[PDB]
Order: sequence, then structure tokens, then C-alpha cells
Amino acid sequence: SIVEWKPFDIFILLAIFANCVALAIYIPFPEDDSNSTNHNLEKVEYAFLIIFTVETFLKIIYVRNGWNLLDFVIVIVGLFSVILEQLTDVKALRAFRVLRPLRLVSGVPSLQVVLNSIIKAMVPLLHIALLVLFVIIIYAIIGLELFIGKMHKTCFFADSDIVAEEDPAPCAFSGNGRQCTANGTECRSGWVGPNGGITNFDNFAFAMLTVFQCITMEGWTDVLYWMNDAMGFELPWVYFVSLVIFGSFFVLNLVLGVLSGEFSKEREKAKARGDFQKLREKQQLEEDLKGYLDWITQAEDCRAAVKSVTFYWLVIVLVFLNTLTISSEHYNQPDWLTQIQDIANKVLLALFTCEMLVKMYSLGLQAYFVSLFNRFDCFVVCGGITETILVELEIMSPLGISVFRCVRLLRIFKVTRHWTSLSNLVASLLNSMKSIASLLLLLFLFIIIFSLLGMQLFGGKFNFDETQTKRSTFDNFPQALLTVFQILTGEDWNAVMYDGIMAYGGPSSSGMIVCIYFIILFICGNYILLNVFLAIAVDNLADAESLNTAQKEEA
Amino acid sequence: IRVGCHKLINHHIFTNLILVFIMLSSAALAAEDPIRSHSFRNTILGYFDYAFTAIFTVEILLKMTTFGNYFNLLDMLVVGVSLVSFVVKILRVLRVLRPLRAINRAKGLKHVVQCVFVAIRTIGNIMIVTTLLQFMFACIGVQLFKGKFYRCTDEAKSNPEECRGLFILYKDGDVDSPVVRERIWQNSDFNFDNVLSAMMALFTVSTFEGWPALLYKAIDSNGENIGPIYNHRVEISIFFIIYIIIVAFFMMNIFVGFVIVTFQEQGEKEYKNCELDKNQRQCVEYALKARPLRRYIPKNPYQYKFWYVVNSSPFEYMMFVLIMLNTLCLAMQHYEQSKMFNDAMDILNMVFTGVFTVEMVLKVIAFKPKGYFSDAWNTFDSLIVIGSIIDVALSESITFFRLFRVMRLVKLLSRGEGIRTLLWTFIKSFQALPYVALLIAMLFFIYAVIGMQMFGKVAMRDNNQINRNNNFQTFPQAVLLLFRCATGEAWQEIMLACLPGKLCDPESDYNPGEEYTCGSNFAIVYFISFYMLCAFLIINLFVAVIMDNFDYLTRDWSILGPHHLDEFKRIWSEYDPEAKGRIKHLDVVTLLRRIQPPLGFGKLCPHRVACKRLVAMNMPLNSDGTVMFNATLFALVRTALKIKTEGNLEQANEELRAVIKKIWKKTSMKLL
Ligand SMILES: CCCCc1oc2ccccc2c1C(=O)c1cc(I)c(OCCN(CC)CC)c(I)c1
Ligand SMILES: [Ca+2]
Repeated sequence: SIVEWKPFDIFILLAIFANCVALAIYIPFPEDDSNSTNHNLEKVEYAFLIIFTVETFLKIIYVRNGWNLLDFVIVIVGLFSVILEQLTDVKALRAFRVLRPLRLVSGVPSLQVVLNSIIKAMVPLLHIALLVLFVIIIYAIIGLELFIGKMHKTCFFADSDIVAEEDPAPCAFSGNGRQCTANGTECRSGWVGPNGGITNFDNFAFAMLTVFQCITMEGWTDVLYWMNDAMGFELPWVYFVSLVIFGSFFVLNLVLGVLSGEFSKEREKAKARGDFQKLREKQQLEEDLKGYLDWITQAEDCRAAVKSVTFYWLVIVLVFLNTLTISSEHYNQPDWLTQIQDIANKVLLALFTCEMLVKMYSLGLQAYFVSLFNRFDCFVVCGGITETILVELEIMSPLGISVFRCVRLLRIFKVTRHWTSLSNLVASLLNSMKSIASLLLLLFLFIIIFSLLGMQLFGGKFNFDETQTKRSTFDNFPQALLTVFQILTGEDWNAVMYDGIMAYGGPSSSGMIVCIYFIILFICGNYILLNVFLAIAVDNLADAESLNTAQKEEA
Repeated sequence: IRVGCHKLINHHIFTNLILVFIMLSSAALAAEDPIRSHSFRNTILGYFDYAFTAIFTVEILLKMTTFGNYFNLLDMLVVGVSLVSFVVKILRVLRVLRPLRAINRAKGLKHVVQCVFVAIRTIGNIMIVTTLLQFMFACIGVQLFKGKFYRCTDEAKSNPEECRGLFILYKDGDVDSPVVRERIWQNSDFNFDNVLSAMMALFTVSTFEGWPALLYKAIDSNGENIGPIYNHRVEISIFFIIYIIIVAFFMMNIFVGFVIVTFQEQGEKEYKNCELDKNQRQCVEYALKARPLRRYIPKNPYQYKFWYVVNSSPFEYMMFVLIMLNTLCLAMQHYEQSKMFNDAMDILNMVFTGVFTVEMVLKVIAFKPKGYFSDAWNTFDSLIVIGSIIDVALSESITFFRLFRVMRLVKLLSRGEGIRTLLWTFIKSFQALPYVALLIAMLFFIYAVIGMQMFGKVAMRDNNQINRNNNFQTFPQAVLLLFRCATGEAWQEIMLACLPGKLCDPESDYNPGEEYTCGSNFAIVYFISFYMLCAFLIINLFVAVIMDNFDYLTRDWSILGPHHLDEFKRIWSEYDPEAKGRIKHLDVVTLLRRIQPPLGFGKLCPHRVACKRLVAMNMPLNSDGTVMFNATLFALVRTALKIKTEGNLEQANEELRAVIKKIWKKTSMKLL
């Protein structure tokens, strides 16, 4: 225990990262398929489990800390799974190794404290969650009473069991909604449902799920239009438009109001210590340095013309010409337009190089690298000259032509740097880089964990349709990561939920219990997304106004 | 004469008459038929349009006669363009300016419009940066996917040189159902061919609508003029991920955060804290301006015992359990249930109906009908049970009271202390700001009328975005479509469906031969501007509501809260069936003993703290049993905090007359 201070924790962190990457490089094949990489990764997991149980046994010679309890639980679960596989559902218990990246936060107090703060911020939101649950229950009950067993009549064919539409919609339940118009089509009962039976109000679970989906703003108009086909136009619109207004718009305001108040409540708590004073003290000496540096050197160590307003307007017109040259490319552009583009590129590169050389011989080399603007300009000009010499040299560089244009596109910063009014926000966000990185890393870890869990659950199980290929799947790690990101954005998450439900048996059987994966990924994913991208916009932005007010006091 | 019509203009009813006229004229404008120019309804509304123009011209002349700014120019502009009437489509579209001149006739509407303009002006630094970054990302996307989004109708020809002629298509993937189709070298609707197309595509991505489709179209982007390849470059998704993270997640949350910060700063534009602070501006005010509550302890012990049976915690718990069971049974109804299940559920419904109809009369007997309407929640159960006893007869119109009986859950389950207060304060804030909602409604009305005039003639097809359920044919349907776009469902698909090359419905008036004319290039501007304006106005309403309750949202209950005042009022009403203003002093000992330690006195015996502090603290020198409601509260709030020594007690009253609002000749007794 004497020697385990520095290296043991580092070794365990490295082992956790290696286990995470080994899980990342695993490919879940459909129908028990595999390859050589999976065979090697099985032995890799064996070795990792051996290391983990050795560490768990050693650490005892424990349970009070929650993280140690989690480590013990996952270790004994891995031992259980290995023993069952060796002495034998079998691979269904394999999903508990996705918690290995979770314990990495334990080793990262930074991430941990941030995690503790985010978790503690959820206490005021429990009342809003209860209100949302009650509204969902009430609306589900109302849907059960009103729209029960009505999405089961689609335009069929004459004396056959073939649906007459490629994208079927319900008929009129009692002659009030939509009727078949084709000459040889009639509609009767026996239909499955609009979304394969997932979306309907003929059960409490179904009604609750569709009410939640409608509240989340995703696909509620589809349910409203299916109601409009089943029944008339007057009753369904009251149910759904009111549900949209109360279910989310009112709730979104309530959720934001509490968090904005809670975040502002942290502003008054942190002001007592004086965190803003440190930022003001650091900022108040920056303007005292620029005026005391040029004057302390220019007396003894030509430059009036380069700082004239004419030079400023000339460089502005030059950057405007560069922007126009870049933003004039389009598909099937004329060849002469291309010729003007290369001519302008060469001419403006020569002019900018000449301007830089003139500035370097009249302002000073050392004063450049002090400010971040000059070094970036040096990088841009070197990239541009490298691009030109590579293009006109013996190297074709097919793909690099487009990349190098984005390098020279960044000249607009040379004219956006003279704002001095918006620079307070830029300075604050550049000074809070450690916190920004901490929240971004926590969000990335959450995304990685849920991507691995989705890979374990729906990996290779999206091959049920047999008539098409699906793009938002959990086949490999990049695709699962993209799917998790898309669900986090909230767009078409219900489609992925429907695919996941149909991958486990559809509306029938216990395959619908897996829908709580997407409910948790949405509610607990948007909650973190709304605490990581709003903290930066409420903390470093309120300080900027306070910094502006303090600066105005001296001005 | 000049001073003759001035009295008529400045009358208390002429302005309201003209406001009613303009509102009803706008309503008439919102009732035309976009489809048929020649119709009975249009002619009837056409006769109406003459009447208002006559009235409005009369209003302009007399108003000018006595007055012989740019608001008056708008007043004449709306009337002026109408007189030119009676290309015509442009004028008809422009006549939508009718309700825009109601802003000048209302102080609140003008104030909220100026507030919106001020909020717009301060924002512009963020808009410029976001627009610049989006333009740079559009340029990068142009460099990346220039012309690479083309594809053939059949996924077998990978270049336009062989994507010609006819091909055999297999419907739904079945090999036994082939059909001949033409193959066309098509392009994506949202491509990166030029800078403007890239900007539009990135805007649609930033709205989080159809962005996975663009992502998977760009992943398959192979080359300049060749077809897609399945999962060619998955690594190109980094562009979309970075763009989304930078713009929508980051720089759009800075937008709302800075709006919130600006509203908070606006909420601190007054300095009324001469000596006190904000914490003393939410409790001392309540203590100074308040009202005793009513408990209504009855008489006639034959009724008093029944009331005590009714008014008890176990009875309330039993009603809670009964309603929970009733809803649990309500939620068990499913599709195609067994006959025994349906009969049992009906029988249990009758049982619960009987229980509730018994409990209403049981409460009325021990509570008297006159006082039944005194409590808001008590009347809620009053109007439900008769609905329950009606549907039990109509079971063997019908669904009205069947639906309305579910409200008992929220009625008897909102009796909390953190959710009920939240709902009440947010509803109060919404009622306190009814003009931002008016702005949103005006925007919806204007855009719905414009959409009816522009895209109203597009035929509804069952395989398009403009279908029987989504169209611009009638005002309610246009408003529903605009609500759908505001929620952001498929607004880009609707914009594509509103493009110029669209079929026209037969009922419209068009020359024979030109069936495909309806639809305009104005759709892009219409939809993008509507989305931006609606988003801005929605967040403006949200931040206004949030700033209206900033005191509650930063209550910091760890030091004080109005719940202490509510508990004090309830304890005051415990021994007082009615207010009666004043009470005796013998029960004041128990009143002080029945307060929480944060508000009253500590857990220790009152023989040391409360007994000494009662005489030590200044009290009105009234009789031994005459103490009023407006004095003990102030004395207790002074004891808990803001303690001042004897003799200098008038300093607090001077501060009250200098900081606190109008005393209404009520603090004369409170001074002593
Ligand atoms: C009053 C008319 C101007 C409104 C306006 O101008 C802008 C210029 C640049 C960037 C944003 C705006 C803007 C908005 O108000 C605006 C735009 C969008 I797009 C937007 O996001 C809509 C969807 N959202 C979640 C799905 C993505 C972040 C929001 I909130 C506000
Ligand atoms: Ca959507």
C-alpha cells in the first residue's frame, strides 16, 4: 500500500481506457456470426477481467463508497458471466461491461465533481418531472377513453388480404373520417396499425408511449393525421394541439425557468467569494500593458503609414476580394471563372506576402508572437504559399485542393478582431476553457457509454425488414455513435425506437420493454445537454456583462 | 371647426369603436375563400370591405382636420391601397396590413413592440457572428460536396452517361411484381452546389429537421459527377457534427442566455434599496398588505361532530386512496376485452359513482350549501358527480361527462406545496403578460393570411406534404400548418411542396392548358422568415414569463419564504372562523407557540425567550384583548430580522414611507 500511491491509480486508469477502446473495436455481427478480431478480443476481455478481480481482491486488504460498490458489482458480474459461459441469455448478460467507462469518472475528480454538481442540480426539477408524469397519465387516460381501437381499418382490396396502399392510413371508424376512393378497394377491420401497431391508443402502455412521443415534439402530427383519418376533423385537433402546448411548451418554460434561476442562484453564491474579481483583476492589467509596451520601446527603437486608415481600408478591400474569390465557386462553373480565380489567388497571395514583409520590417518581430492574431496570420500565409507551390509543383494533390481553400478562408478574422465590443465574451470563454473541456468530456463519456450499450442491445438486430437497409443502426462504433448523437438532437428518435422495438418482437411479447432505453437516452441525454451548453452561456456570459460594466466604470 | 371634432375623437368610446371595427375587419379578411374567386361568400365579404373603407376614410379626414407621425402614414397606407382596388395579387397580399395599425391604438401593444425592437437591437452582435460562421461553414461544404449529391432513379447506374432510358422497377422489392419506370439523373433538394444552396442546407440542418438524411447523403458522396457509394466516407460526418455542436448547441444557447441576462439587467433598472434589500421587499410587503383567512368553524354540535368526521386527515387519506383506485381501474380498459371484464369494470364504475354521490351530500350536510362555493377546490367536486349520475343512465353527448370525470385526479392530487404554487405563479405570470401572446397571435394571423393568398391554390395529393390534413385552403388549416412549422416537424418538406412547379386544384380559376402554375419562389423566404420570427417571439415570451417570476425562481428558501406567512395566516384562522380583524391576547401565547422555529421561536421552552421578548419588543398599547391583524405580523417580522432599538422605532416608519409603497392611511397604528 506504500508504493500504490502514484502508479496504481494511473495503471487502473490506463486499464479502464484500454478496456473501453477494446469494447469500441468490437463488431457485433448478426445471427451469432464472428471473425478473428472478436476471437482475440474475447481473450483480451479475459485478461482484463483477471486484472480487475485481482485489483478488487487486493483493494480490500471497500463497500461504503458507491464507486467501489459499482466496481465490485461489475467484477462479480463478469465472473458470473465467465463461469456461466465456461460451464454451459448466455451473451445477454454481456451488457454489464459497458459500466467500465463509467468508473473512469471516479478516477477523475474533476469529471466527478462536475457530475456531482449536475446530479445535485436535478433536485428542483423533480416537481416538474412529477407534473409531466401526471399530465402524461391524464392524457393517456383521455386517449384510452376516446381513441380506443380505431386505427384498424385500412383500404384493402376486393376480397383479399392485401393492403391497397404503399403507405396505408386508417379509414373511417363510423363513416366520419376517410373513405376509400379507388374503384376496386374497400376497407374493413383486422389491420395491424399505422406504425406496425406501436402507435395507438388501444392500451394503457401504448397510450402512454404515444402521449410521451407527442409531448417530445417528434411525430405528433403523424398521430394527429391518423386520428383525422380515423375520426372527423373536429375532436382530434383539440386533444393534440392542447397536448403540444401544455405538454412541452409549458413544461419547457418551467424547466428552463428553474435551471436559469438555479444557475443565477449560483451566481449570487459565487459572488461572495469574489471569482469575478479575479477575472476583473486579470483583465484590468491587460489594457495597462499595451500602452506601456509600445511607448517603452518606440522612444529609442517609418510606421505612421502602415497604421493609417488608408492601410486599414486597403486590407479590408483585400480581404473582401479574397472572400469573394473563395465564395464564387459553384458546380459546373465556367472555365474563365476558374482562370480568374487562380489569377486572383496568386495576386492576393503576393500582395499579402508583400504586406506581411513590409509590416515585419517596420513594426518588430518580437511584438508579433505576443498576440495570438499575428501567429495565426503567419500560419495562414505559410499554408497559402505551401498550397500554391504544391499546386504548381510536381504534385497533383487531388483531395488537398479543397482542404487548403478552407485554410485561406479564415481571413475574415483579421477584420473581426477589431470588434472590441464582443471581445468580452471571447475572453471569458477562452479563460473558462478548463470548465468547458470538463463538461464537454462528461457529455462525450455519456455518449460513448450509451453508444456501447446500444451496440450490445441492437447490434446486428436491425436486419428484420428484409426489404431495405437501415442507415441509423448500431452496427459498428461510428454508426452507433452517430445514432446516439441523432437521438440526442431529438430528430427522428421515434423511428429508431420503433426499429429497436421491432427488433425484439414488435408490439407483441416482451420486446417493448426495450423502449425505455430510448426514453432514458432522450430524457437523461437532453438534461445533460441542457446543463452543459447552458452553463457556458449563463456563467461566462453574465460575467462578460459584469466585466463590461466594470470596464465602463473606468472608461 | 378644428376644435369641433376634437371632442368626438378624444371620446371614451370612439377609440374603442374604431378598434372593434378594425378587429372585425381583420376577422372578415380571415374568412375569404382562396380557392374560388367567384363565390357567394367572397361577394358578401366584398360588400363588407366597402363599408370599412368608407368608415376609415371618414376617420382619416376628421383626424387630419383637427390635426391639420409615421404611424399615421401606415393608417393612410392601409386605406390608400384599398381605394386603388375596388397586378392585383400584389395589392391583395399587401392589404394584410390591416391589423398592423392596431399597435398605435393600444399602449400595451406599442410597449411590447418597442420592447421587442429593443431586444432585437441589442442582439445583433451575436447574429453577425452566427451568420459569419454559418457562411464559412457553407463555403467549406461547397468545397466538400460540390455536385456530389447527384444520383440516378435506379441504384444501378453510377453516372449520367448511362442513367438514361427506361428501367424495370420491382415494387416493394418483390421480384414477381415488376414495373417499367424512367430513370432520371436527379439532384438532392438540399445540396451544396453553390454558396446559397449550402447556406439553405445548413440552415435546415441547424433547425434539426431532416439532418440525418443530409448526413447519410454526404456520407455516400463519392465524386464530382458519379452516384453514391454505401458508407463511402463515414469520416465526413465530422463536418456535420462540428457544425451542429458549434452553431446549434453552442451559439444558439448563447443567444437565449444573453437574452435572459439582458432581461435580468432590465429587471434591475431601479434602486429602491435605500437601507433594506430585495429580501425585505417580498415579506415585509406581504406583512403590511395582507388579509386574514376564513375557517368557518360551525355550530349546532349535531352538525359539528359530523363536520369533524368530515374534516379530518384519515378521511382525506381515504378519499385519496379511493380516487387512486378509481383511476387505476380507469386505466385498465384495453382493446377487445372480455365480457366479464367489461361488466366488472362497469359495476365498479357504478360503485365509485355511488361513493362520490354519497360523499357530496355527506360533505354538504356538515358544510352547508352556502359555504360550498367558498372554496375553489370544493366546487370542483360539486360539478362532477351529477355528470357521473347522468352517464350511468345514458349508458344503457355520452362521452362528455365520461371524459370530464377524469379531472378528479389532478383536482385532489395537486394539493401539494411545491407543484400547486408553481402552477399558480406561472399562470399568474401568464395572465400578467397577455400582450406577447397577442404578438404571437398577430404573427400567426398575418402569415396564415399570406399563405392562404399565396399557396392556397396548390392541390392536395395523398402522397405529398400538402395533403387533406395539411393545406392552406382555409384559415384554421393554415394556422394548423403554421403551428406544425413552429414545432418544426417537416417545414422544409412543406417548403419543397410549395415550390413553383406544382399542380393546381380543379376548383381554382385558371386558363385551360396551364395546370402547373400554382406555387411560387416566395416559399423559401416565407418559411425561413416565419421560422426565425416565430422562434424569436417564442423565446421572447418564455424569457418574459421567466423574468416575471424571478423572485420565486431565486427564492432561496434556506432563509425565508412566503410559506411561513401562509402558515402564520392559517394559524391565525385556526381559532378564527372569520377574519373579524382583531382578536384577544390570551390565545396569542398559543399562536406564538404554534410557529416554526425559523419564523417563531426555538424548540426551547418559551419561559426564557418568548416570554421576555413579548414584553421587550414594542407592541401597540391597546387593551388586554384587542390586538389587530396588521400589527403582530409586523412585530414578528421585526423580531426575526431587521431589529431596531427602542426610541428609534420611527426610523423604520420613515423608511416605510420612503421606500415601501403607499400606506393608504393604515400605518398610523403600525407606527406604535
Ligand atoms: C426577429 C427576427 C430575427 C431572428 C433571428 O435572427 C438570427 C440570426 C442568426 C442566428 C439566429 C437568429 C434568430 C433567432 O431568433 C433563432 C434562430 C434559430 I435557427 C433558433 O433555433 C431553432 C431550433 N433549435 C432547436 C431545434 C436549434 C438550436 C432559435 I432558438 C432562434
Ligand atoms: Ca423533428
